[PDB]
Amino acid sequence: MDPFLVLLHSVSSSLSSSELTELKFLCLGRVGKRKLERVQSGLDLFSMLLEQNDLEPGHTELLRELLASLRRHDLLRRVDDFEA
Amino acid sequence: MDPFLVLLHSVSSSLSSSELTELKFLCLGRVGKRKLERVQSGLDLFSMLLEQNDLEPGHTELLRELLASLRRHDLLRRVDDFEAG
Amino acid sequence: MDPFLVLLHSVSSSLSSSELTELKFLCLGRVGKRKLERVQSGLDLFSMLLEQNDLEPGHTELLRELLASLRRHDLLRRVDDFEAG
Amino acid sequence: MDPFLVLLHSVSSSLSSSELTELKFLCLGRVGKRKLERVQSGLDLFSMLLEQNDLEPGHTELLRELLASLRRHDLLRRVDDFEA
Amino acid sequence: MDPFLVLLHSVSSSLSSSELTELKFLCLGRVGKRKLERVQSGLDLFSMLLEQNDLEPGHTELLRELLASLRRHDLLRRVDDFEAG
Amino acid sequence: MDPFLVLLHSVSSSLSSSELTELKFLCLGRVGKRKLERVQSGLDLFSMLLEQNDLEPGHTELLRELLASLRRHDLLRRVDDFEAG
Amino acid sequence: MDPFLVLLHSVSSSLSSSELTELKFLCLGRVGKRKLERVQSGLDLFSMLLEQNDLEPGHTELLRELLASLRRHDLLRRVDDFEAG
Amino acid sequence: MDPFLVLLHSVSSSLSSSELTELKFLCLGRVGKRKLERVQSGLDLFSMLLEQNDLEPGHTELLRELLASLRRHDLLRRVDDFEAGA
Amino acid sequence: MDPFLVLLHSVSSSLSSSELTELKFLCLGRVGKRKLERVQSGLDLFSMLLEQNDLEPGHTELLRELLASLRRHDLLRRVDDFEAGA
Amino acid sequence: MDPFLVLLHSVSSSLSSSELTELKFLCLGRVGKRKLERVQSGLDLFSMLLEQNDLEPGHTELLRELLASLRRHDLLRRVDDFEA
Amino acid sequence: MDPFLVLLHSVSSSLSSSELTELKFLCLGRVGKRKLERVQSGLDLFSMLLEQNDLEPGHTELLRELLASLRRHDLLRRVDDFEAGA
Amino acid sequence: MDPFLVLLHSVSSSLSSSELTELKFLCLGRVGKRKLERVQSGLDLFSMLLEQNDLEPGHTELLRELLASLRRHDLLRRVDDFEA
Amino acid sequence: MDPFLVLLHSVSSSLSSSELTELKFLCLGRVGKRKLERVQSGLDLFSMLLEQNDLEPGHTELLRELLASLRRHDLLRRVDDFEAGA
Amino acid sequence: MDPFLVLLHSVSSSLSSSELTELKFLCLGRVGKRKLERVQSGLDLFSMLLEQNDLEPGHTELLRELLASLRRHDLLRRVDDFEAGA
Amino acid sequence: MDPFLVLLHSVSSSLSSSELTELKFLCLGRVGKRKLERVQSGLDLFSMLLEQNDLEPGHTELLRELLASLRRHDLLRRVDDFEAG
Amino acid sequence: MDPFLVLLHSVSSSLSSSELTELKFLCLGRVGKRKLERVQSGLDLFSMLLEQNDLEPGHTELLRELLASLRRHDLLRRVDDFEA
Amino acid sequence: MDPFLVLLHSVSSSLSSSELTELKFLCLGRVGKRKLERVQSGLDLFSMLLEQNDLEPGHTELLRELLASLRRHDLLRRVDDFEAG
Amino acid sequence: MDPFLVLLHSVSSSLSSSELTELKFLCLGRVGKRKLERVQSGLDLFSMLLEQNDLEPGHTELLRELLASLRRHDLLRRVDDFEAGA
Amino acid sequence: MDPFLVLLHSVSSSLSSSELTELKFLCLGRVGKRKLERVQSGLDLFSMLLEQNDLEPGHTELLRELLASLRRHDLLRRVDDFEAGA
Amino acid sequence: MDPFLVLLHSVSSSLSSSELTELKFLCLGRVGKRKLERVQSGLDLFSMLLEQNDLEPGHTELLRELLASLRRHDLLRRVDDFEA
Amino acid sequence: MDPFLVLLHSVSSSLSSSELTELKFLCLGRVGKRKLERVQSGLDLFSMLLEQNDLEPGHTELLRELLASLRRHDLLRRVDDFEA
Amino acid sequence: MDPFLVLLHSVSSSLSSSELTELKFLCLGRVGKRKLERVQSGLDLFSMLLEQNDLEPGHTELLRELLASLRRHDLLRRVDDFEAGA
Amino acid sequence: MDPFLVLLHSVSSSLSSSELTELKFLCLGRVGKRKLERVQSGLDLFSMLLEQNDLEPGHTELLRELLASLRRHDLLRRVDDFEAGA
Amino acid sequence: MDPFLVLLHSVSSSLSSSELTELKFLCLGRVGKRKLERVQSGLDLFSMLLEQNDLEPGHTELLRELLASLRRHDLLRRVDDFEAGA
Repeated sequence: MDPFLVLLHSVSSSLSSSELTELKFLCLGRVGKRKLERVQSGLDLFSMLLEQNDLEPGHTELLRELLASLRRHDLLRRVDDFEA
Repeated sequence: MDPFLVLLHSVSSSLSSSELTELKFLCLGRVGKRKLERVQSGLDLFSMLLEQNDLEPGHTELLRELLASLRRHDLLRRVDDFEAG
Repeated sequence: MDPFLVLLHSVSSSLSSSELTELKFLCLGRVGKRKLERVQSGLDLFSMLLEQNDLEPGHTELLRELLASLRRHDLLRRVDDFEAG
Repeated sequence: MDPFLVLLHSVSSSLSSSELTELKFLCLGRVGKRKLERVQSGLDLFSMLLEQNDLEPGHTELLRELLASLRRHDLLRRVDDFEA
Repeated sequence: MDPFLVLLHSVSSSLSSSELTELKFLCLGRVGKRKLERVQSGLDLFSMLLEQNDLEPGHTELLRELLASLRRHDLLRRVDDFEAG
Repeated sequence: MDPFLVLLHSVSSSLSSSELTELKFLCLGRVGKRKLERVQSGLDLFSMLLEQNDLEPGHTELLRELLASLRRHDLLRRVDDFEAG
Repeated sequence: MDPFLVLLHSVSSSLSSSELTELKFLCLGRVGKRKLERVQSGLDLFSMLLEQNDLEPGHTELLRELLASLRRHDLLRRVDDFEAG
Repeated sequence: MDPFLVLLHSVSSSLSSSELTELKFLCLGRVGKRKLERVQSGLDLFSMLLEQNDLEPGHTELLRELLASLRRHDLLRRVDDFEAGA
Repeated sequence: MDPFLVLLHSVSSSLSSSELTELKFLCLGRVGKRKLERVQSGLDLFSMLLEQNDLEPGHTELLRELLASLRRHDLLRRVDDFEAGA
Repeated sequence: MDPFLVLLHSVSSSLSSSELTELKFLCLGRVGKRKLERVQSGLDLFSMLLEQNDLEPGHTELLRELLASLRRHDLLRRVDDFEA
Repeated sequence: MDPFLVLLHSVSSSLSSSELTELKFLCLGRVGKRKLERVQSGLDLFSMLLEQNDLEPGHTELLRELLASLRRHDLLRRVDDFEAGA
Repeated sequence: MDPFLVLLHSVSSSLSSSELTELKFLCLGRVGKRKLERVQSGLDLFSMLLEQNDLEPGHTELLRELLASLRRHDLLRRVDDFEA
Repeated sequence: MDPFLVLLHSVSSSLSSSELTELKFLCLGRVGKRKLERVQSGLDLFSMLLEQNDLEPGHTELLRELLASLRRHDLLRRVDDFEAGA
Repeated sequence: MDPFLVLLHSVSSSLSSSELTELKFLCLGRVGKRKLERVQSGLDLFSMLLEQNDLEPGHTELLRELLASLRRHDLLRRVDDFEAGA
Repeated sequence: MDPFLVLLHSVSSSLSSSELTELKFLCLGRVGKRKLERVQSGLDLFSMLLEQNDLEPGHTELLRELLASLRRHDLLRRVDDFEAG
Repeated sequence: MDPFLVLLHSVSSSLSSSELTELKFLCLGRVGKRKLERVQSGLDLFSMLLEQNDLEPGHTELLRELLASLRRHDLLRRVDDFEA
Repeated sequence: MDPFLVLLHSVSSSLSSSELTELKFLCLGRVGKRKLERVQSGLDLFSMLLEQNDLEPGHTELLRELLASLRRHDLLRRVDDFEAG
Repeated sequence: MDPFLVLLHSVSSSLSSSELTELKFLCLGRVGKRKLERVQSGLDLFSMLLEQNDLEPGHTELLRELLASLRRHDLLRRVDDFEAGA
Repeated sequence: MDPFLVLLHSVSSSLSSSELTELKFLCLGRVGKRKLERVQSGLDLFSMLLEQNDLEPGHTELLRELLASLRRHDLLRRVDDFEAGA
Repeated sequence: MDPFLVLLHSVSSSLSSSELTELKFLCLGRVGKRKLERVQSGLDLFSMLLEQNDLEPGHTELLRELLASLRRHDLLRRVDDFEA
Repeated sequence: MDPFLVLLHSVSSSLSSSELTELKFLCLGRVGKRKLERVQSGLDLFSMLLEQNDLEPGHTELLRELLASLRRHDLLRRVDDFEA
Repeated sequence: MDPFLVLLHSVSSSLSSSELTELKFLCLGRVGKRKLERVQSGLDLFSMLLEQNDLEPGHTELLRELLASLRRHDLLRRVDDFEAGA
Repeated sequence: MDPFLVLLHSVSSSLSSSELTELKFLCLGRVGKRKLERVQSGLDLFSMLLEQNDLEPGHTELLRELLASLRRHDLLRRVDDFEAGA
Repeated sequence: MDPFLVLLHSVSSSLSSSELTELKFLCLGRVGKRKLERVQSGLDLFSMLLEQNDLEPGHTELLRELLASLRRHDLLRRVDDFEAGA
């Protein structure tokens, strides 16, 4: 399997609904309003960002900034362990 | 390619379901019930209005009226930017 | 652009869910149960009443009676303003 | 053009699918089961009833009864306007 | 117009979805499983029962039993009104 | 005209596609595959059965068995009315 | 030219293929199987019936029976108009 | 009139093209190819069978076998009715 | 002008080729094969039957039987009209 | 070159097989069966009608009736132009 | 030149083979078989009728009956013009 | 190239199947059932109307009525451009 | 009348042109080309066979072989009936 | 009528769409993809299984295995009742 | 009107959501997860149990055990009354 | 080798049966029925026309009229090339 | 009658159009294209194979191979029944 | 071989049925109905237009107009390539 | 009579029109064009070949080559049976 | 025997009836109608041309022109082989 | 019937919708987007993976990885029992 | 195997139904209404655009504009890789 | 037997009706219209081309061009094998 | 019979309609539009490719490319087994 897809699945498995709403608000300017209605979990948002080339195996600045804004410093360690 | 179609696509891609329902209610007297049953997004309604000669690159009064009735003042800026150029 | 539809939309935009339930109860003897099951907002009820010729641009008694029963006196002023002009 | 055909087309243009199903149920005793399977809009039903001499430019009682059973009075107003 | 079909249409117009599911459950031994999958309203079930010679203008006992099981005593009054006249 | 042909035409005019498919399956052991490929309505199947002497005015048992297997008790009444008179 | 041939041509010009197949089935006892294979329109069948003395200007009962069996009550009016006037 | 020729004419007047093709195939070992090329109806085949002494007013077994093979049980009744006239 | 020849001409002018072939088949026992080869219309067959005394202006049973076999009931009316007129 | 023959050729050149069959049915009481079996185009039927004095340069009523029965109103204009 | 012979030549020049056969059949009772076997054109039949005193310049009923039987109404106009001119 | 045929081809190229069904219904009194069974596109209907002298370069009222009944106001502009 | 000549006439009266052609081909090694050119019916061939003593009221083997080759089994019955009659 | 076909029709009239899809998946190794594309009810699959000699009046193991895999123990009773009668 | 289906309908009409969830948990080992996902009332579960030959008119042991596990002793009286008669 | 006979042979070598039938119909008033029965190709008709002094090396109007009536414009060019 | 021709007729009477197309494809290297164009049923193909001496009353390997490739075993049973006797 | 016929064959080998029907509609004023009934591919229409001198090796305006009406801009390039070489 | 003629008659009795056309094409370089116009069946072609000394009761190679070209392997067995019988 | 007569026999032995009719038409201006009525094969025509000194063993131009008109280029090779 | 198809059916009949969505996400780089839209149950995904030669009776590593990623350790026991 | 067709197939294999609907709306002015009704995947639209000379191996501006409008920036990388590789 | 005639027969045995129609179209300038009506197979066209000296055993360029235009590359190999064998 | 035809039949028996449409698109530049319009199964496409000499028992590269493009790796195993076992 692709180590990146496993990392994204593990990250999305550890979020609640309120953090999903905060992420949807923070991603307001990049994704259209019609598409944001269909987002019910983190996997859909990650798929859209992957399709728009906002997230790549090697370009993880946007994900790091979003996690820092959510004040979740335990998932950043997982991201860093994957990168290293 | 035809800038009017691009503008209509951009306007349509920024609506939710409730606003589409309000638009369908507001356009009740111009489109028949059987045709209105088949509308699932804004593109279909815009296509019907284009066919009936209600929307033209020079006649945008109906679109402005509908958008002002929906209280969406950010799309009116896009329409004004298109017409200005 | 029909102003009666605009007035109905504006009136429907100011109701909550409990008032909608009260209106559905009050209109129990005019609309069937299966049709009432599909009503989620005021626009659907107004569409049904328009179809049954219970609500007309010249006969607005039923709407006034419903609003008076709901103790909503700020919407009767809008109805009066519409029928004055 | 014949005004009667225009009136029938205008009436048929304002029906949904559920009302068509109700009309097909109500016309169960006059049309056979093989023919009713080919009806997709009101035009086919009106053509069959025209062929069987149930609808005529002078006799419109069956249409009025069906429209009264569907509780559509705005269409009955159209029929009254045509007759006058 | 056949009055029996009018009565059946009027009865079917006053049911909800859960009562339809209960009626489908109660008719498990008379209709096959493949045919019950296509029933979306009461008209289809009534048509099937009419074809299988379970419902007749002179034989209305099964309909009365089903209505009594659903605890709808207002529709039984309509059935009695039809039969008496 | 022949009453038997009128009866067969009346019976064939009341079937649908799925019932025709079921009849074609049930008549697998009497008609060949190449001949069954040409059957589009009930008239063709009845003509073939008439040719093979499986269906006569004095012998209507196979038709009764097929109709009973389709659970159509409103056509057996027609067959009984024809035979009684 | 002969008012009868014009009437027959007018009647035949208003039939589709399914009605032709129904007529061919109903006329199974009067015309042979080899001759019925050559029939593609109503004119051929009418010519055969004219030759066999089944259809005459003074005897039109079989035509009325066939048209009644097809439930085409508008062509019966044409036949009446021809006979009356 | 020969009650046999009338019967043969009546039988031939009730066949289509596919049944004629099937009969021509079944009669492949008795008639030559050049003669079978000229057959367009049942009469043209019955004439050859009469000439070759395969079909007689008292020997009708081949006709019954062919009709049974075609599964036409309503014509065997006509043949039986003719035979009952003796 | 013999009313019989006019009647025979009128009857012969209303037949197609398939009816002629059927008539040729039905007369297989009265006319030879070599003479039947030369028949192209109904006039030749009527001439041969007249020569062999099968058809006379007073005896017309064979013609009616053939016409009934062909199921042409509109020519039997012409024959009846001729018979009743004389 | 006779004007009438050219007109008949022009009229015959604009018909299909179904119209030929309808004309053969409509001309059933005037021509015998044996002769009608030989007709494959309009020229043969026109020749047979010419021989029987049904069609002449001064009497064109039968042709007009046939064309009116076939609902071909564009050839009646040609006939009228020839007559004028 | 004899006008009657010119008229007969004009009439005979406008016939086909089937019409000649029909005329020969209709003239069966007047001319013998052996003499009818030699006829290949209308001129021979007209010559035989002239010899038997059946066609005369003024006794022209048989020709009219034959032409009416053949349904040739355009040659009757030629005959009428000949009679009216003289 | 006759401009009228080009105009008719352009008009027919912009219709769908449901509009074709409505057009067939609206012409019930002018064309017989047997001929209407063989119509699959607008070209056949236009050919029949051309033959019956209902549609000619100087008379285009029936086409305007049909297009107005179908509520297609973008093809009436094409018709007007042709006429001018 | 000679019964043998009557039998030969009856047999020749039931043949067609193609069968005559096949008979001429089969009799190629007994008659010359110039004589075979003159044969138009079966009587001419029978006469030439008679003159050469190939056909005798007691020796009918060649005729039987020809008829068996043509697959005409209904004329062999006629020949057998004639032989048993004597 | 044949009891086996009646039993198969009765069994087929008691299945929904999900069960049909599961049966189509379970019969993947015996029927080709193009043929499985055309199956819309149970009769279409039973016909193919009958043609391939996987289902016979007495070889009912595959049907029982499929019904056991679908966990339908009310139809196995019908199968047992059918088998016990014979 | 099968007395058993009526009994099951009456029993199902007297349950709430928590009891339905408890029954779904207790029936974990006999029904698959994908099918238990679709259960919304007692009728759906009873249909599956009837299909798998676990519940029969002569064998009501599993139903009695499930009812006893919920401490619903009033419904056991209904079951006993049905069994007695 | 008279050029006129060669030209007539070349023209006759390019006609089918239907065109021959049309020519026979158009030449109905100039040649008798008994003579027209014998025509099987264009050479016979051309010989019959030559015998009656209707077709000459100087007077070819009838040939041009017939060819124009058949709508064959590639043979009129051959005639023009011969004449010039 | 020849037991072999009857067997071939019985085999040919139980094939559809698709199987005929597959047989024509499989017999591509034995029969020419112009002759394969004229084949409309199985009888023509069997006649051609009989003429080319590929099918004989004692040599039936090609027929068995073709039937095996079509996956029709009920017809191989018929061939076995013929050969066993 | 003639380049023009090869070009026409190549153009005709790239059309469907609907395009052929559209061409038949667009060519209503140049070819009669009886002739247009016989057209089943583009080769027949090209043959008729060649006979009427509407299509020539030096005059190709009608073909370009038809191809522009059908909106086929890939075949116009083939026509231009043919014309450039000559 | 002569076995070779019987064999040739039997072989020619099993051909059709298309096979005769193919044989005429294949024998193009041996028989002149004026003589091939008169051939209507195989007997005429066989007679011509017999006259030209291409076919003899001991030299049958050309016939075998023709039959092998037509792919008629059932007639080669008849030829082999004739050759082995003598 | 004379080689010229053998060559003429060989040439005549390869012509059908239609080619004979075409040759008779082409030789219309040299032989009378009554003499042409009696020709049934090429030998008669060649003998008639021989009597008139139109065909000689040193002057074969007419034969070459006739054969080239019939488009028989395989017989011209035989003629050339005889001449060489 | 194949012990492998029975095992796959048993595994598929024990999954819910959210697990199916997660499995669809994890197979993003092996199946195209157009084909993943038609997947409504596990049987379709298993059929696609069988056709692409990703699942065989001897190669069960991908299924084990997916099941371990879903944290379903009760189905891995079924897989092990099948293999043993 | 024409790399351009492979690229178009790969691009079409990565779209869904909604994106196809938006593409159909954006290509509203270049394809007629009758033709757009027959489009069920990207291959049909690509075929029409290839015929109308809007897509060529050297001209890919329209495809890039459509992909940019759909906001699919991963397929533009495939297009750029194809262009750079060739 | 002449190898060239056998080769032409083999080539003609593998063509269908549409290819024959295309071949007739491609030879519009070499054969007249009256002669092309009588062509029903490839043998007639080959015979005409042989007569006009367009097709010789040593000159086979036109046949190669026609077969290349039909895009039938499985027959060009047969032609090459014939040429290499000689 | 031929092992190659059996292999092609087996490969064609395991395709659906969408894969057939994709194959038709991928084979756009090798077959004409009018010919591609007549393809309803894989057998027709394989027959056309066999005629054009694109597919041979010794050359199977195009088939492998097409199958790899459809991402069907279970049929490539069958192709490899055929090539290795022979």
